[PDB]
Amino acid sequence: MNIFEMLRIDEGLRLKIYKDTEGYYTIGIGHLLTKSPSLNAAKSELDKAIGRNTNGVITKDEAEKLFNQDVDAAVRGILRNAKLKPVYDSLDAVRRAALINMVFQMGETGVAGFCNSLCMLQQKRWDEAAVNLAKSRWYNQTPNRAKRVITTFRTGTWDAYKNL
Ligand SMILES: *SCC1=C(CS*)C(C)(C)N(O)C1(C)C
Ligand SMILES: [Cl-]
Ligand SMILES: [Cl-]
Repeated sequence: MNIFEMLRIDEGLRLKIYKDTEGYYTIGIGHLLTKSPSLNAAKSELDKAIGRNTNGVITKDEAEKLFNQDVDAAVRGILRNAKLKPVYDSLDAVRRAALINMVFQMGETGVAGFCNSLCMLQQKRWDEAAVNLAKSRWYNQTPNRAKRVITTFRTGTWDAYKNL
Protein backbone atom coordinates (compact mmCIF):
# COMPACT_ATOMS: atom_id res chain seq x y z
CA MET A 1 0.00 0.00 0.00
CA ASN A 2 1.01 3.62 -0.64
CA ILE A 3 -0.66 7.02 -1.21
CA PHE A 4 -1.42 6.26 -4.87
CA GLU A 5 -3.04 2.88 -4.15
CA MET A 6 -4.87 4.40 -1.18
CA LEU A 7 -6.40 7.26 -3.13
CA ARG A 8 -7.11 4.94 -6.07
CA ILE A 9 -9.24 2.87 -3.68
CA ASP A 10 -11.00 5.91 -2.16
CA GLU A 11 -11.58 7.82 -5.40
CA GLY A 12 -12.20 5.03 -7.95
CA LEU A 13 -11.45 5.35 -11.68
CA ARG A 14 -13.94 6.65 -14.24
CA LEU A 15 -13.06 7.71 -17.78
CA LYS A 16 -16.14 9.85 -18.48
CA ILE A 17 -17.17 13.04 -16.68
CA TYR A 18 -19.22 12.15 -13.57
CA LYS A 19 -20.51 13.95 -10.47
CA ASP A 20 -18.62 13.41 -7.23
CA THR A 21 -20.14 12.93 -3.77
CA GLU A 22 -20.90 16.66 -3.59
CA GLY A 23 -22.48 16.89 -7.04
CA TYR A 24 -19.42 18.38 -8.80
CA TYR A 25 -18.15 17.40 -12.24
CA THR A 26 -15.11 15.16 -11.91
CA ILE A 27 -13.15 12.67 -14.03
CA GLY A 28 -10.44 10.04 -13.74
CA ILE A 29 -9.29 9.29 -10.22
CA GLY A 30 -11.10 12.01 -8.28
CA HIS A 31 -9.91 14.86 -10.49
CA LEU A 32 -12.32 17.70 -9.69
CA LEU A 33 -12.96 19.72 -12.86
CA THR A 34 -15.09 22.58 -11.56
CA LYS A 35 -17.78 23.48 -9.06
CA SER A 36 -19.80 25.01 -11.90
CA PRO A 37 -23.23 23.45 -12.60
CA SER A 38 -22.46 23.73 -16.33
CA LEU A 39 -21.37 20.51 -18.05
CA ASN A 40 -19.93 22.62 -20.88
CA ALA A 41 -17.80 24.48 -18.31
CA ALA A 42 -16.56 21.13 -17.00
CA LYS A 43 -15.75 19.94 -20.52
CA SER A 44 -13.73 23.10 -21.13
CA GLU A 45 -11.79 22.53 -17.90
CA LEU A 46 -11.16 18.95 -19.00
CA ASP A 47 -9.81 19.90 -22.43
CA LYS A 48 -7.57 22.53 -20.82
CA ALA A 49 -6.28 19.93 -18.32
CA ILE A 50 -5.54 17.23 -20.92
CA GLY A 51 -4.42 19.51 -23.76
CA ARG A 52 -6.83 18.31 -26.44
CA ASN A 53 -10.50 18.35 -27.42
CA THR A 54 -11.74 15.39 -25.33
CA ASN A 55 -15.52 15.79 -25.48
CA GLY A 56 -15.78 14.49 -21.90
CA VAL A 57 -13.88 11.21 -22.32
CA ILE A 58 -10.26 10.39 -21.51
CA THR A 59 -8.01 7.32 -21.51
CA LYS A 60 -6.63 5.45 -18.50
CA ASP A 61 -3.18 6.86 -19.21
CA GLU A 62 -4.57 10.39 -19.21
CA ALA A 63 -6.49 9.70 -15.98
CA GLU A 64 -3.31 8.47 -14.31
CA LYS A 65 -1.41 11.54 -15.51
CA LEU A 66 -3.88 13.94 -13.86
CA PHE A 67 -3.75 11.74 -10.74
CA ASN A 68 0.05 11.94 -10.53
CA GLN A 69 -0.13 15.72 -10.91
CA ASP A 70 -2.88 15.94 -8.27
CA VAL A 71 -1.00 13.88 -5.69
CA ASP A 72 2.20 15.83 -6.37
CA ALA A 73 0.31 19.11 -6.02
CA ALA A 74 -1.39 17.98 -2.77
CA VAL A 75 1.94 17.12 -1.17
CA ARG A 76 3.76 20.22 -2.38
CA GLY A 77 0.84 22.27 -1.11
CA ILE A 78 1.02 20.76 2.38
CA LEU A 79 4.73 21.63 2.47
CA ARG A 80 3.85 25.26 1.58
CA ASN A 81 1.07 25.59 4.12
CA ALA A 82 2.23 27.05 7.43
CA LYS A 83 -0.52 25.23 9.35
CA LEU A 84 -0.11 21.84 7.69
CA LYS A 85 3.65 21.45 7.27
CA PRO A 86 4.55 21.07 10.96
CA VAL A 87 1.89 18.39 11.45
CA TYR A 88 2.95 16.57 8.28
CA ASP A 89 6.61 16.72 9.30
CA SER A 90 5.78 15.26 12.72
CA LEU A 91 4.13 12.16 11.20
CA ASP A 92 5.42 8.75 10.06
CA ALA A 93 4.98 7.80 6.39
CA VAL A 94 1.68 5.92 6.81
CA ARG A 95 0.00 8.77 8.69
CA ARG A 96 1.48 11.25 6.20
CA ALA A 97 -0.47 9.41 3.51
CA ALA A 98 -3.65 9.84 5.58
CA LEU A 99 -3.09 13.60 5.71
CA ILE A 100 -2.43 13.76 1.95
CA ASN A 101 -5.67 11.81 1.46
CA MET A 102 -7.63 14.48 3.35
CA VAL A 103 -6.00 17.31 1.36
CA PHE A 104 -6.72 15.50 -1.88
CA GLN A 105 -10.39 15.28 -0.93
CA MET A 106 -11.10 18.65 0.66
CA GLY A 107 -8.20 20.95 -0.23
CA GLU A 108 -5.64 22.69 1.99
CA THR A 109 -8.11 25.25 3.33
CA GLY A 110 -10.53 22.48 4.28
CA VAL A 111 -7.86 20.50 6.13
CA ALA A 112 -6.60 23.66 7.84
CA GLY A 113 -10.08 23.79 9.38
CA PHE A 114 -9.29 20.63 11.32
CA CYS A 115 -6.95 22.50 13.69
CA ASN A 116 -8.37 20.80 16.81
CA SER A 117 -7.60 17.38 15.29
CA LEU A 118 -4.28 18.48 13.80
CA CYS A 119 -3.02 19.55 17.23
CA MET A 120 -3.89 16.11 18.65
CA LEU A 121 -2.10 14.35 15.79
CA GLN A 122 0.99 16.50 16.31
CA GLN A 123 0.87 15.51 19.98
CA LYS A 124 0.55 11.84 18.96
CA ARG A 125 -2.67 11.38 20.93
CA TRP A 126 -3.96 8.97 18.31
CA ASP A 127 -7.17 7.77 19.94
CA GLU A 128 -8.16 11.29 20.94
CA ALA A 129 -7.38 12.61 17.46
CA ALA A 130 -9.51 9.86 15.92
CA VAL A 131 -12.47 10.83 18.13
CA ASN A 132 -12.08 14.50 17.22
CA LEU A 133 -11.72 13.82 13.47
CA ALA A 134 -15.15 12.15 13.41
CA LYS A 135 -16.78 15.31 14.78
CA SER A 136 -16.98 16.80 11.30
CA ARG A 137 -19.15 17.35 8.25
CA TRP A 138 -16.49 15.27 6.47
CA TYR A 139 -17.21 12.17 8.58
CA ASN A 140 -20.98 12.58 8.34
CA GLN A 141 -21.08 13.04 4.56
CA THR A 142 -18.45 10.39 3.66
CA PRO A 143 -18.39 8.08 6.69
CA ASN A 144 -16.90 4.95 5.10
CA ARG A 145 -13.95 6.84 3.60
CA ALA A 146 -13.51 9.00 6.70
CA LYS A 147 -13.50 5.83 8.81
CA ARG A 148 -10.67 4.36 6.69
CA VAL A 149 -8.60 7.54 6.88
CA ILE A 150 -9.25 7.87 10.62
CA THR A 151 -8.24 4.25 11.25
CA THR A 152 -5.01 5.01 9.41
CA PHE A 153 -4.33 8.00 11.71
CA ARG A 154 -5.29 5.99 14.79
CA THR A 155 -3.13 2.92 14.11
CA GLY A 156 -0.39 4.08 11.74
CA THR A 157 -1.08 0.88 9.77
CA TRP A 158 -2.73 0.12 6.42
CA ASP A 159 -5.32 -2.18 8.06
CA ALA A 160 -8.35 -0.27 6.70
CA TYR A 161 -7.13 -0.74 3.10
CA LYS A 162 -5.96 -4.38 3.32
CA ASN A 163 -8.93 -6.25 1.82
CA LEU A 164 -9.69 -3.48 -0.67
S1 LIG B 1 -3.96 24.15 13.22
C1 LIG B 1 -3.33 25.00 14.64
C2 LIG B 1 -1.82 24.96 14.64
C3 LIG B 1 -1.06 23.91 14.93
C4 LIG B 1 -1.59 22.61 15.51
S2 LIG B 1 -1.56 22.66 17.32
C5 LIG B 1 0.39 24.18 14.64
C6 LIG B 1 0.87 23.29 13.50
C7 LIG B 1 1.23 23.97 15.90
N1 LIG B 1 0.36 25.58 14.23
O1 LIG B 1 1.39 26.23 13.88
C8 LIG B 1 -0.98 26.16 14.27
C9 LIG B 1 -1.10 27.22 15.36
C10 LIG B 1 -1.43 26.70 12.92
CL1 LIG C 1 -5.01 20.20 -13.97
CL1 LIG D 1 -17.78 7.26 2.19
